[PDB]
Amino acid sequence: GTVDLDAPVQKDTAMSLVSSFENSSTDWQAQYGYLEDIAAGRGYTGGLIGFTSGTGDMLELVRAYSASSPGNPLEQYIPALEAVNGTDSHAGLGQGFEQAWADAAETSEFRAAQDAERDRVYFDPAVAQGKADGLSALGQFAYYDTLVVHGPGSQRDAFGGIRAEALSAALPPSQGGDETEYLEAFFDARNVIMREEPAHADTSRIDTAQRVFLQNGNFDLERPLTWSVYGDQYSLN
Ligand SMILES: N[C@@H]1[C@@H](O)[C@H](O[C@@H]2O[C@H](CO)[C@@H](O[C@@H]3O[C@H](CO)[C@@H](O)[C@H](O)[C@H]3N)[C@H](O)[C@H]2N)[C@@H](CO)O[C@H]1O
Ligand SMILES: N[C@@H]1[C@@H](O)[C@H](O[C@@H]2O[C@H](CO)[C@@H](O)[C@H](O)[C@H]2N)[C@@H](CO)O[C@H]1O
Repeated sequence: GTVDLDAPVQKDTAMSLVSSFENSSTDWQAQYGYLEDIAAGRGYTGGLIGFTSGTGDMLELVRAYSASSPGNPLEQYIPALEAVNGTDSHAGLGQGFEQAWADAAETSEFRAAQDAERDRVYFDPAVAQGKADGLSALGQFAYYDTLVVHGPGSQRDAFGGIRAEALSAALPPSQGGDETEYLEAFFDARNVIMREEPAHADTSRIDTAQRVFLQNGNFDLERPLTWSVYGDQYSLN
């Protein structure tokens, strides 16, 4: 490879790939207002990368939004988000919270808060670890999508654990290993974890997208790209 995932065109391409996986649309800027309980046990899932009320990151996002934009319509729901954190309960939230999310998503400031939380927790750590492992943009993207779905952490079902399992099977480029063999190992490790949860059992984001880019040798993740997820085809010129 020759460019990292954080280059401006590659980053935009990354956001469109993840929106195709999360919302079945390459129009990633239409997804800041997404808010749904997809009934997989995480409560509400919201925004560009599926921040959730069950796992702490929706809370972190709304707190940061409230620091940067006092009095916004989500701030009053901070106590409820604190209370349901760690559970999939909607208690204290409901239609008023769903409407306040919709309202906040029309503003620059909420969109900026989502961008910041995405970059601090998920995207910039994927890029930094990819580069430390000697990976191309496509490798960096493999790490980013893993962080989006599985989150950070060293547990076997989080990004750090998936990466540890890959490293046990294949050396990364930074240690002399071949990138293709490393990413095939990484995708194999990730698919094991995906298949352990019924909501993640469909691995097409890997098998008919990421693996395709690797097969094509598209290490810089350059356009034009074509891929499928959930049996639907997508293209980015
Ligand atoms: N065109 C539909 C096709 O969209 C659909 O597939 C479903 O699409 C959903 C939106 O992308 C997707 O939901 C996301 O799932 C991920 C994986 O858990 C979550 O992280 C997101 O929060 C969800 N929004 C479904 O998983 C996916 N099955 C399909 C119906 O099955 O039919 C086509 O006609
Ligand atoms: N958006 C969630 C994401 O939060 C979650 O991953 C967890 O994130 C926690 C806080 O960021 C972290 O402490 C924990 O170790 C992660 N596994 C994943 C997986 O539950 O789901 C995403 O939808």
